This record gives sequence, structure tokens and C-alpha cells, in this order.
Amino acid sequence: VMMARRDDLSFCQEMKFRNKMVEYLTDWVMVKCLTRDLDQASMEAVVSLLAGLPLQPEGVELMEAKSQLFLKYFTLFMNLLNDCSGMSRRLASLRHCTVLAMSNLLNANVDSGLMHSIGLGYHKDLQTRATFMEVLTKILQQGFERLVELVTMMGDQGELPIAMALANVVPCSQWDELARVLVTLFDSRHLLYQLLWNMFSKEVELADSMQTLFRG
Amino acid sequence: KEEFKALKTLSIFYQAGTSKAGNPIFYYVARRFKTGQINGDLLIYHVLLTLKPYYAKPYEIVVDLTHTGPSNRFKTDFLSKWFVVFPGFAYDNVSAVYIYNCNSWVREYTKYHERLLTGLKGSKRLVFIDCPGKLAEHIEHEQQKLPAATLALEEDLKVFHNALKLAHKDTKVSIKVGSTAVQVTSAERTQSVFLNDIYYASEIEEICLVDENQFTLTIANQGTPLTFMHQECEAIVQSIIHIRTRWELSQPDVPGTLLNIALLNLGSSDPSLRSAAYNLLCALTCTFNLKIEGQLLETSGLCIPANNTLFIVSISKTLAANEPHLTLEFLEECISGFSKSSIELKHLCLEYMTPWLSNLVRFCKHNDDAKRQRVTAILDKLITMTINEKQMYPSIQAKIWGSLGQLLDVVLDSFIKTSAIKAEVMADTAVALASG
Amino acid sequence: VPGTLLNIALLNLGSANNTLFIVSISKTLAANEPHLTLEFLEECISGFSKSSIELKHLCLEYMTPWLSNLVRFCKHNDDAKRQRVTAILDKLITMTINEKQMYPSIQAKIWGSLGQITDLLDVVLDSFIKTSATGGLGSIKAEVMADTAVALASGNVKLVSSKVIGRMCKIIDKTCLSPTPTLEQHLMWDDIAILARYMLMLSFNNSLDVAAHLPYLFHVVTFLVATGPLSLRASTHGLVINIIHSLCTCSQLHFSEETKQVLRLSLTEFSLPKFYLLFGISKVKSAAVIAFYERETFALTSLETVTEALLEIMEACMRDIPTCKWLDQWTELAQRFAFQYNPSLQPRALVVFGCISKRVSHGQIKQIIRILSKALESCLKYNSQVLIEATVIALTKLQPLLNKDSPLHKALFWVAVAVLQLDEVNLYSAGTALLEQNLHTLDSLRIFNDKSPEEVFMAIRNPLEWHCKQMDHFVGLNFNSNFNFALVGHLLKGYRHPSPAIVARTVRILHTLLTLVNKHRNCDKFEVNTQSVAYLAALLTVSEEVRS
Repeated sequence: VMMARRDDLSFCQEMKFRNKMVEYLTDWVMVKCLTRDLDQASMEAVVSLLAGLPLQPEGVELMEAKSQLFLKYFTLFMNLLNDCSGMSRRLASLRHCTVLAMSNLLNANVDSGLMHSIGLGYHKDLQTRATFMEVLTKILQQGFERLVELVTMMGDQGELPIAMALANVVPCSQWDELARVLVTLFDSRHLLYQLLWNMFSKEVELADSMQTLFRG
Repeated sequence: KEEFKALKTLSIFYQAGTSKAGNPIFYYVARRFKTGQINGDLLIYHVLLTLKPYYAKPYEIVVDLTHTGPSNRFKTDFLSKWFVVFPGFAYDNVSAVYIYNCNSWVREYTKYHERLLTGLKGSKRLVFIDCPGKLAEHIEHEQQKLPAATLALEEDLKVFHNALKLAHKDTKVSIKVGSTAVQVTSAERTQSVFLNDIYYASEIEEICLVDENQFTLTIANQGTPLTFMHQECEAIVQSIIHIRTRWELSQPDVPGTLLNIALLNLGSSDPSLRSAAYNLLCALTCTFNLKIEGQLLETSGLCIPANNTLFIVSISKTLAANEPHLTLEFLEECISGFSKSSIELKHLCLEYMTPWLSNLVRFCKHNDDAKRQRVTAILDKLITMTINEKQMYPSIQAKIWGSLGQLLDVVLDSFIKTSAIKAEVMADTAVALASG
Repeated sequence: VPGTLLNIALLNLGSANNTLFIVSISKTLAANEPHLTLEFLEECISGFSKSSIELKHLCLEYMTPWLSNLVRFCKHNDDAKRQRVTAILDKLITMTINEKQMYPSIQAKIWGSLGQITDLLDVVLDSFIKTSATGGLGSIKAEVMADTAVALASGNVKLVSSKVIGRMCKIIDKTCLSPTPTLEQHLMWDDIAILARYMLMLSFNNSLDVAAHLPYLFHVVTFLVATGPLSLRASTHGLVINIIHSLCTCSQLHFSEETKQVLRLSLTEFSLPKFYLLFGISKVKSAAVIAFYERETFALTSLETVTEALLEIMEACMRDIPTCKWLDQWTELAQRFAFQYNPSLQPRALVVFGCISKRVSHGQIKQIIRILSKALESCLKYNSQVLIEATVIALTKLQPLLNKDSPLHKALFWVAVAVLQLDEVNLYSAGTALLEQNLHTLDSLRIFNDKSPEEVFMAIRNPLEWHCKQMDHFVGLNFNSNFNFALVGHLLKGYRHPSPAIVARTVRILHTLLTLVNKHRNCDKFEVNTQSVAYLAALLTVSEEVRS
């Protein structure tokens, strides 16, 4: 939960903190039922901790140490998936989570990870292979499909259906940047007047009297 | 805290000198900023706390773009952040921005981020400096404070004029050879400006004379070799080899791997694995621009059959023609995957391997001892597979050893040295090899 | 003896390596001495099946060239020669099913070579299909045969796929030659299911194929879309996904970035859970996994949704390809099945015909409303109801096409009323869709601007009045006495409807009618009067505008 909220929280040394947290929780990754729930929970936490996490040991040696630390976490996850290879579903959930742990670990750490990751690609388990290949897919197109037309689409009588529906459902907190997003976008395509004509019309329409107009 | 005192040690931004209009001058040294290594916000703050005592009054900036590349870029969100962080008057009080050694990459960067740079287009405050001499028309010589590493590039140059850079459109260039680098200077490119692409000896991975009039440079991390035409190519190449060698003597002491894992997995009995593999093949094709017939479309949920061998094979040999540089990298990883596989996946590996074998001659025609060694190691691993994988063995002989028969000293020495069931298999395999 | 001894010789020649020499001799004799082929391939498979896996690899290698000659024997059409080639193909098929670890080898070399050979492919396919027929869907014999069928296509794609798809279309037509009430029960169900299996496997290779086929494949989708056991449904979803992907990349086509973007977004749309429910897939993460009963008792509204999406795919493409006949062929194929009597398929076809069509005639509408009537006669005597729902959906899609001066627009309002009177949940949904679209149609035709809806619809009743009196007196609603309240009586049942979507449609219809009744007066829409009041009272639980 803390990692989900990480976008809200403040960190002096976030990367080091998350690194040290994976290091600690990975020790737990090993009554039998509860220890297996601990494995699941630990791995779900580790999947959250690994999500855009560059690794950091405690310069050229630092990249090699980072690679050695990658190899430790990665090998431990591999062992856990080999051990996997209601009792059945818990094991499959642990396996799926483990695969996502590898995935996230790779997605951040590309320079340390790719060589060992090919070793995942060989691995006897087809489900893990497939998921790992989708991870590779993320890296390789990372380093047009960006259709904003749907936002600037105008219906008959100039409805702007997407923006008007987006205007009445987005929380009031993000209203301050929604105006920034729509104004810059429509102005970039010479449709600024269409956006203003639609939004201004809705205000006067619902305004009770002339003194309520655009006040507040 | 302590990580911020570190930027001042990098000196990507420093004050130095006064212009001929009586304004303080500041240098941004683009190549010293490495995106992803320093906190953008930190660098910005350092630039602020550098300009704070001055940016109320007029001031000038020198942007040294010498050797600026992708590794020095401002990411989209970082770029735009530069145009809003400062007080409005700070932007207004820049009377001159001198741009030094702009290059092809920065130019490309300029066009890619056209949207955020619109205000800079045709701006009168951006003065692109034609050559190191014109900086004096704005700054007294004794006032100029470019980094010493920039000034070093300007001395004892061997200059080859009127070369031609070959590309979709050929461009007129000068090729200059200095003791530590090659500089390729272009004629007016779009303001109209002279570009200066800089290639340090350390990044010149290969140099190849094609004709008496043409040569190529392979630059580390740039994929596609640069190709030049000039009547004095023999001499240009000789001087660049000399510079690369000097650098060497002074030193103290993915496509292939992923393509195999895609192709081999397309074979699988698992349906999700096939779809995933197919998307990986698509991604590799796009990322590495791999030229393919019967075009490939990325998408979720594409329910590919299990028997697709003729499709995997077609992709493989089309790739084997189109993408020969992969061949060593690819074949070695395939043969490793052979040892991992089921018999069905082993068989499939042979079919798709078969086209690739033909390319191996290119690598022993190449004079690199490492590439000759890697071909030899591939042949050793092909032998190792041939010995181990007995069920396959008549089929392996037919596909692999017949095609290889079409190197053959190296092949026979590999057979003999491995023999020195291993020896019997090499004798029996030599029958196939002889058919070629 | 010639083929027997030559097989013995080539087999024992390997029994060690000389494999390419054996193949060279095999090639040479195959070219030179073709009569040997009949005996030789029969003897090959006999020796192959007895031999070790190492010998089996060797055996297939020497078999590879011979296959070419198998056409010679077939040209004659006398039984004995054609029969022994057909037996050779069945033996090669049997061999393919048996040797699960020879499996890519057999397919690449034996089936890839056979894939070259056009003439034989009808014999090969009937051998595959009869092999699949041995147990139908779920028989491993059929399952492997489908996976193998891609190999057949790989050499001469267009002819193989044309024969597979052609058999599918012809067999779907054959269902109508001897109808059954329900398709899954049909005398030819297994034959369809087998070909659907092949079509999934082929569909990824159809990335080479689609340009001639695309209509026929959607014709197959149309009948199959959510039918049968869940694996066949998953297959049929996959069939469409793979076809859309194939349309995004066929090297023969040249679609625009807009058309390609439409297809890319269509793949995305077909990948959504919405489309899974349309295809009668529920309770699954990935259609692919299941592709390699809890029938949602099929809702025609789901087929309507699929068909318009496939229509938007086809239309986008047809702008770019002006030289195609695809939508016209689909129109003809759907039309044929919509009009012909076949209880299982005819409803589905009617829905599709209506959705896809770009023109219609009063003679086609006559056939549809005659089908509606005959389906209601069959209700005197479930399938009938699905046919009624289909005809009403068809009328919905067809009525925007009808000519601006046609009486039929006004007539279809009463068809909708009669349908609502039936009291069946899906029929009422369909009748309200028909009615909703009918009132949009008549308003787009300006017809209300000088007349009340009451006058317009009651005029069409006047000839009918002798019949209508008997309907109204058995319904216990009488439009002659008060039109607006009778129409509202029908609409009020729409508020009961189990689906919130049909309630909201019913509300839109009431709002439309309210507006229309006042439109001929030139009043405000909420002006209460002897005609508007019924709609206002109906709207009273549902409209904040009416309430205020």
C-alpha cells in the first residue's frame, strides 16, 4: 500500500530505501500454509518495490556490483518459481507474482538485467517465458499511435463529446490541470475557439442569473 | 544536500568573462549533463543560484554543444520545465545566446521537439557561431572561456575539403582529422548554420575503405555506419586509422538473443506464449528496423496456431538475408536454446537455423580474430549439439551439415580437435559435409 | 515389388549417414520413374510406422520429392488410382497424428511439399475433413488436422484457403437444404465445427490470404459468433482478431494511416471484455488460452453490435480499395440466408443483412414482414421468437434505407406496436429499438412538421381498421378512442423491462413523441394538453425536466 501511495509520500533517498526494502523482504522469501502466504505477500510487496526501481549497492565497479545484486535477486526469484513448478491457486498466484517481480526488476535495470533475462527466456516454464517476453516488449519499444484526435473530435453541432464528458466526471482537484491540458491541446490544433465556445456556453446555460455568471 | 555540491564540481554551467556589450557571460556545457544521472531539478536550481545575483540585469549565455548527443538530452518534461521555472524578466534579460558546435543530433532534436521550441525559431537572440573565430565578434579573445577540452579540438587539424556524406540526400562536408577526433563539418543546414559532428578516436569502432573514392566509419552506439566519398579516401582512412591506433596504444591494458527467444517460443504448445512471442518479434522488428516480408503487426490476444513452422522459417531466412550482422549473435543463442529444448523445439530450431548458416562465411571473410573465433565456437557448439542430440542426428546432418558444406578448414580442424562417439559422429557427419 | 524394394533399399541405406546421397537418388528416381511413386509412398509409410525415430527422420527426408507425382494418378478420376493416392494421404495424415515428436518435421517437409501441389488439395482436404469427421470437435484427430491445415496452405495459400472457406460456406448453405431447429444439433454441425477450427489456424496465415476472402470469413463469423461449446466460441473470437490483424498487414494491400489506425483501434476494441460477452465468452482471462454448455442463449443485439463493428472495419477498407466487391458480396450472402427458410441461421442472417445493407426494396421488406408473420404463425403451433426479434432488428436497420416517400416508414410504426403487444422481453426490446429508430427516421423525413403522429399513423390504420378493431378489442387498448394513451400504454411496459438500457430507450421514445405531438402545434414540448398529457404522465417517474 505504501508503494502505491509512494507518489503521495516524500523521500530523501527513495531509491536506496526501496533497494534496502527489497533486500530485507527477499530474506523472507523461503505453519506451512502461513509461510506460503508470507511468500505471496512478500512477493506482492517486492513487485510493488520493484516498479521503476534502479538498483543501488552500498563508478565502473558500481555498475558491476549492481549487476551482481541483480543476479542475486533474479536467482532467488528463479528458485522460487522452480519450487512452484486452494493449495494449487496459491502456488499459481505466487508464480504470477514472481514473474511480475522479475518483470519490474528488468524494466528498470536494463543494463544490468538483459543478459540474465535471456536465461529467463530459455526457462522450462512457458507462462513465465511469455510474460518475460512482454517485459522485453516494454524495454525495446521504450529505447504515430498517440491519437489525441478523440479528445478534439467534434460531433454534429460541435459537441466536443469526450471533453464535455471528461469535464463532468474528473475530480475537482485535477480541474486546475485539466484546463491546462485542454487549452494547450486545442490551441495546438487551431480549435481554441471551439473549446471556449462549448465550455462558456455550458456556464451561461446553467447559471441562475447574470450575477452568478462566471463568479466562483 | 551533499549530492548538490556535486553539480558545482561538474561545472556544466559557469560564469566567465564579460561581453563586448558589457554583460556577464555564462557557459552551458551540454555534454557534461548526462540525462538520468543528475537530478534535473538540481541542475536547474544550480543554474538559478548561479544567475540569481545577475539575472536582474542583462546577461549573455554561451551554449557549448560540442559532442552533444542523446545522453545529454533534455527529456520532454524537463525541456518544457526550463521555459517556466525562471522569472519572466530573467528570460527577457538574455541579450545574446551564442551557440557553439551545434551538430546533426541537436538539429534532429530541434525538429523532434519543434512544438516546445517554436519561440526559439528565427529568434534574433540565438547566434550560431560559424567557427571558433567568429566568437570574437561578440567576445574579446582574452575574454573567451570555452572548456579547454573544446579548444583542444581546434588545433593541428588535417583538413579534407569537399567530401560527400552519402545519405538519402548527399551532403557537402569537410572532414577534419585531429589527434583525438574526427570532425565532420557541414554546409548551411537549417536559421542556416554550419554543423560540426564530432567523433572521438575512442568511439571509432571500425574504418573501412570501400573504393579508392569511398570509405565508412562505424561509430560506437550509432548502428548505421557513416559513408563518405572523396578522391583522397586512401589518405583520409590512413590518418583516421593512425588516430584510432594512437588512442588504442594509450589505453591502460540484444537483437540476436531476443530474436531467438521470439522465434523459438513461436513454436510452443502454449497459446499465450505464441502470442507473446509474436508481439516480441514485432517489437524487435520495429526497434531494430528489421526488414520483413508479409508484414508484422503488434497486438494483444492474437491467437496464433501451434504449427506455424513454415511462418517461423520464412521470417528467419528473410531475416538471414536481410540482417546478417545478427548471424553470429543469433546462431550461438539458438544452439544454446537447442540444449534447453524439447525434441519438437529442437527440430524447429534446425529449420529456422538453416538459412542463418550461409551468413557465417561473411564473418571469416572479416579479418577480426574475435569474429573468426566466434564462428569457430559456433561450429564447436554445432558439433556438440550434433554429438548429443542423437534422435535428431540424421536430420541435423541433412539440414545443418549439408548447408555448412556449401570455412571448411576451420570446420575440419574443429571436427578433428573435438575427435582428439565424438570421433565416429565427426566421421559420419563429414559424409554430409562433403556433399556441399 | 518395385516400390517395396526401393523403399527397403533407401531405408536400409540409412540404417551410417549417407542421407543427402539417399535424397539425391530419391529426387532422381522421383523425377525419372514416376509410376514407382504410388507404390513407394505407400511402402514408405508402412516402413516409417514400424521404424525408430532416427529412421523416421531419414524416411521423411527421402519421401520428400515423391509427393509431386501424386497429382499424375489423380487426373484420371477412375477409382483405383485416385483411391490409392487418397489412401496415401490418409496414411500420411495418420502418421502426422501418431508421431507427436516428429511433428514440425512432418509438417514442414511432407506437408509443406504437399502444400505446393494445387490439383491434389481437394483430395487432401476431403481426407483431412473425413479424418476430422471421425469424432468431430474435441477429437485429437480433428485438432491436429486443423493445426496441420496451415501447412497445406503455406505453399499455395489462396487456393487452399479458397477451398476450406468454400467448403465452410457450401456446408452452411447445406444446413438450409435440410433444416433443423437449432444449429448445434444440425446434421452437419461437426463438419462446420471442424472447418471453423481450420479457419482459426489458417487465419494467422490469412495475413497472406484475406483480400479475396474477407466477406466470406465474416459470413462464417455471423453464423458462428457465440454458438456451440465454449472452445468454438473462443476460436471464433480469435478468427476475427486474426482477420483484423491480417487486414492491418497484408503485403498485397495499401490501406491509409487512417484506415490502419481504425483497424488498430478495432483490434483494441475486439480485445475488450465487451466483445468477449458479444462472442458468448464469459468467465475467461484470455480467449486464446481456451481456443487452443453455458450458452448465453444468444442475444441478437450482440450480433448486431459485432456486425456494425465488422461493417466499420469493412467500410474503412473499401474507401481505400475502390476495385473490391466485398460489401456487395456480403450483402448477397447475408440476403440469401436471411430470406431462405432455415430456423437456426435465418435470424442471424436477417440481423446481419439489415446491418450491412446500403439499399433496400419494398419486395425485400415484403419478404421480411412475411417472415415475421410466418414466425408468429409458428408461435401458434423459442426459435420463432428469435426469428421475430431478428426481423424486427432487420426492419430497424433497413428502415433508414427506405425511400423518402415510401408508405412503409409509417407502416413499420405499427409493426413495432404489434411486436410490443406480444409481451416477450427481447421482442419488446426489439420493437422499441424499431420504434425509436422509426421515429428518428420519420422526423428526419420532416413528416411530423405539419401533422400529429396520431393523424399519420391512424391514416395507415384506416384501411387496416377492420383488422385493427379486432386487435385493439383483444389487447384492451384502443388507439381510435385515444391514440396517445394507447401508444403510451405500450411504452409503459417498457419501464418494467429487466434491462436499464431498454427503460432508457423507452424514455427516449416518450421524449421523442412528446416533442413531436407539440411540434405540429408549434407549442413548447412540456405544454400539457389532451395529446401531450399521456406522454407527460408516462414521463413522470423518469424526467427531471417534466417534474420541474
